[PDB]
Amino acid sequence: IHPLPHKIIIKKRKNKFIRFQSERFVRVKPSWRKPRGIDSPMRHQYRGQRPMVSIGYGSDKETRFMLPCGFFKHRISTVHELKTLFMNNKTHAAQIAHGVSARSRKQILEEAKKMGVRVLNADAKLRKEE
Amino acid sequence: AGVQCTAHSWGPGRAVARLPRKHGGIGAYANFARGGHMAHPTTVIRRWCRKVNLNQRRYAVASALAASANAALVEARGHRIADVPSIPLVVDTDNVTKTKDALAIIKAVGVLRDVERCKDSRHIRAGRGKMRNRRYITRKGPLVIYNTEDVARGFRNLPGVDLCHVSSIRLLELAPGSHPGRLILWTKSAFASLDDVYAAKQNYTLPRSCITQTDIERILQSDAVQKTFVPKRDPLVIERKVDPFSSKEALARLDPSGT
Amino acid sequence: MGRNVAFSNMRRYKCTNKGPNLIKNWFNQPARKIRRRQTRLQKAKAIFPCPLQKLRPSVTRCSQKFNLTQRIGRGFTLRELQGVGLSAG
Amino acid sequence: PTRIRKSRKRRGHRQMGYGRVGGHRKHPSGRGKAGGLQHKRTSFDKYHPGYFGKLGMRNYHVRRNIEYNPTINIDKIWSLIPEEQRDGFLQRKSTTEAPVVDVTRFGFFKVLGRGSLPQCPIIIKARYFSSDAEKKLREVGGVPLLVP
Amino acid sequence: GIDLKTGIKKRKVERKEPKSPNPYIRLLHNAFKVVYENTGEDFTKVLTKRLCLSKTNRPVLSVSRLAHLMHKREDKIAVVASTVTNDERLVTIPRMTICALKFSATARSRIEKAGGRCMSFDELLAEKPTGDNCVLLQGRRSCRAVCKKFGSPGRPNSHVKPKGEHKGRRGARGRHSW
Amino acid sequence: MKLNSAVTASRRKCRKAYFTANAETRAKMMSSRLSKELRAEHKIKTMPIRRGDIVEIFTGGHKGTGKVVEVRRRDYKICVEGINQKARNPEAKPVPYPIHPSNCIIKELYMNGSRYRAIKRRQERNAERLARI
RNA sequence: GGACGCCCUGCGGCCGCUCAAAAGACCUGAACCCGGCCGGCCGCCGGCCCGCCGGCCCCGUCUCGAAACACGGACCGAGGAG
RNA sequence: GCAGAGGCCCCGGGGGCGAAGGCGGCGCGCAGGCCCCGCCGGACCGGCCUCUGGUGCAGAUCUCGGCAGCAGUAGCCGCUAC
Repeated sequence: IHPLPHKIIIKKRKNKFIRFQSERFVRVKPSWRKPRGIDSPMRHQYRGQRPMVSIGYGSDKETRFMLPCGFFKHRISTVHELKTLFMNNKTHAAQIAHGVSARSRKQILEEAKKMGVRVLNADAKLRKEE
Repeated sequence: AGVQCTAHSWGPGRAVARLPRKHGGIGAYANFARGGHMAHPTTVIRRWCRKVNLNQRRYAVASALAASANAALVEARGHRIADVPSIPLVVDTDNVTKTKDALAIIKAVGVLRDVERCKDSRHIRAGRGKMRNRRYITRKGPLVIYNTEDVARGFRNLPGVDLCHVSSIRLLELAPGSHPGRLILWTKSAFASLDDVYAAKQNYTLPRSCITQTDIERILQSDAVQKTFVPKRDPLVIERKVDPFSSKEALARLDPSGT
Repeated sequence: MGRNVAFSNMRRYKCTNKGPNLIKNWFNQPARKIRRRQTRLQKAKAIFPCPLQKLRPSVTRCSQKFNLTQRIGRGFTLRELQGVGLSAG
Repeated sequence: PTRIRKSRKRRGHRQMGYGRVGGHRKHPSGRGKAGGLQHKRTSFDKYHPGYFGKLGMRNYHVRRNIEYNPTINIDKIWSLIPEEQRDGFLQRKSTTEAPVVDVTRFGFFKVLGRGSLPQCPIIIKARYFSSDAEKKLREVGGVPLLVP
Repeated sequence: GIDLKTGIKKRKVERKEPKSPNPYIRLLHNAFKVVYENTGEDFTKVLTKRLCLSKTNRPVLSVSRLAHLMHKREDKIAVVASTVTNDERLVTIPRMTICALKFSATARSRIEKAGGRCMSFDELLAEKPTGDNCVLLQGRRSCRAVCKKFGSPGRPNSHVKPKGEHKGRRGARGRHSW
Repeated sequence: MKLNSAVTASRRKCRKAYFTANAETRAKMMSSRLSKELRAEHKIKTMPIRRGDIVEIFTGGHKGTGKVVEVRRRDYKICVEGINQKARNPEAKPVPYPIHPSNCIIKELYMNGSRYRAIKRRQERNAERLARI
């Protein structure tokens, strides 16, 4: 339930890079699109404009993909699939998939408890006693 | 499709768009229009069949058969080979006309775990595949190549098992999924006639064998190659800038006398 | 776009959307072989001892390009027939 | 095929690689190889010399088989001899029993002399021969011969 | 911030790897590149790069070219990074050791019948990796028909030939025609 | 697999057959396993359901025994006697819960005279099959 | 395909009933838009407890050059072009 | 990222012990996007390799469907009259 010590995770931008003019219109969805217009204030990056997605914003390769608990995520759907986490994956942690039913989640969690593998969603679908 | 309507453009000056419109002004004959033709309609004149030269279509079968001889490739293709006594496996099997008897040979030769992994695999596929006569997907497993035997009647119903005559081996069966390594159960007659089939491939010489990756590591590790190896010159020590003036020791690396 | 391009000797498609139908698709190829085999098999059954093919002569392939090769020709001359003493009937 | 194509990577780019100032329009330069002597003269002269004009006597029906004359070379006569046969012929020399190669049978009509025959008498039977063929054939000791 | 365009002629791309799906070629390139890195010999550097070249760059050397090229040095092993094709025009082939990526069936038989050896790049790596008593030989790269038609036929100093039949007299009958 | 290419394995074509079948085909399609006592007696595994048949439903809701009183061919469902939907008020007509014929096993049959002949016709064809078809 | 009780002049309300569920004239039920309650004071970006300070013209488009008093675009969903 | 095909998913992938989808909220990714969680929903769904495309929208006086402000607005002023 405890990971390797690891180096402080630093995120260059907390916010999510909304597309330009996505607030003004519901039709423009907030998913980022490169600004590609002849007179686009966003592509000219004039003062006051939203920020632009670039590789400079990339996180440290060593701490990238790591979750706040200092663990990396492997999405498990079965007890055989707990063999990736079994092969000395002291760095990774297990997420059970959304499809997996509570019947199967109980079996997966017991195998994880024996292995010592940490399960991120260990309260999922645990509604009283079925 | 989309062109049985009679639509002509209303034109500029009616405050409408310029696309073809029918009698009431309903948009028509355009990819954007509802009921319009596709912009570039699919055609039956597409080339569906690609061309392969006999020599390469005979290299593919041979290389796939070579993968079958390789247990490591056969395990990677998803087959259960733990109990199979040898790979490649050759089993004497006089005509088997009964599925029960065929299964009894499969149980003895240790291919049964693979035949079961196919039976249990039967499921309903996701998508419109279900609607379009492709409802059930079963994992593919043993392949029974036969000659001078009626083993087909016996193994046909077994789930996941495909049967082919030596004379006409199929690459798609040999490499299901474009992955080499189908488990092949060879009947004594078929495996002992394999060299005859290739000999009767007329002017065909089997592709000459090449080296493997394991054999080139050994060859590289051989003393002759190692003797030629010369030790590389020692690398530069990059270090990092420091202010030499502040530290007596830092100046000493550059100015021993001054400090 | 240009540079050195050999020019095309292809002819422009005619009657593409209206006309006689100048496109022959060959999806009927696998099934034409089957139909033709069956017709031969049924004709063969109709005359079991008789061969499907009549004896036809050995004739020189026409032209100087194939002078020294022989091919099968439509039929025996009446002089060839008199060498074996057989009437045309 | 379609997935690994350039036009799939031009989505979101508007013009699709054809330019804002002049876009893809239908037939901007014309249809076909039209303009050869006018608007495209520079191309039809830079890369197509001889495109315009008439250059020779015209045969209304060329007879493709009277015209066909296949050729051999004094260098490839001995590759026509089967390999097992060729070695014995080479060592023996045998002016008495030298291998007659009827090139007509192998599909060739005229014997040219591109390279060099081995030094063994041969005898080559053909419809026609070059000058430096007969010179090379007769130096080796072989006799040029004509076959019906 | 930094003018780095005044005297720099720009990066030049080269084949640092073999684009071949063929496993054996990738396995040999890696094998000889490892030798070159450990032992910095020109023969292994030229071989490393020759393996990465494309099929058009690597032309066939015939058994009549190799015979002529190795006439003075029959002892030296003739290393070809393409295919040896037989020349039936050369009735008698001389005996030599040859190491090529491929050898045609006729060319494997002819050399073996002569008493020569058809070695392979793996046999070379095992026997003479650095290249002792070996010569790297190449086929004619301009032998390609496409190479012959590159240029501007119709220009006065082209000496090229037009792509296609043409069949007309303008520009073709002389420097003054047209 | 099926070697008679004349038959259809298309989901659409097969479903159309079920949904839009002639009555004579609908009746055979609506058939039920005979009890093991009747299987020994008549030597036939399944008979098409009639009106006067005592049947045991081994289904989930409405499992029970009853005599069929209505055969609804268009819905492909039969109504035994006894098995009915819960009634909102005691003073109301009982509504039979429609049960599939495949969900039930026959315990008694209406022998008639045609049913006796039909059991005989099938018995003869089954005997020929048992004699190595 | 809506038990029964209640209140209706009645329309119809209500309580609940049948059902696994109303799924109640119909599967799921989005966006636009709207009404009740319920906070808040108002767009984007950045800082901070978060309402103040600082930056911030309307995009697409041809165009030497568009916030343009150039053009198209009320809004939203689906379809829509190498 | 999408939709299909041929495979794989170590006792034979995940599913009424709840599929797809819808709605909110975390996490992860430079981002395209992905994952999970609660809720609604009520039968299907994929990850990976190889394969195929009628494969991704803000615009086109775009098509078709819905629908807003305007707006309880302009109007309901021929034929004498109740």
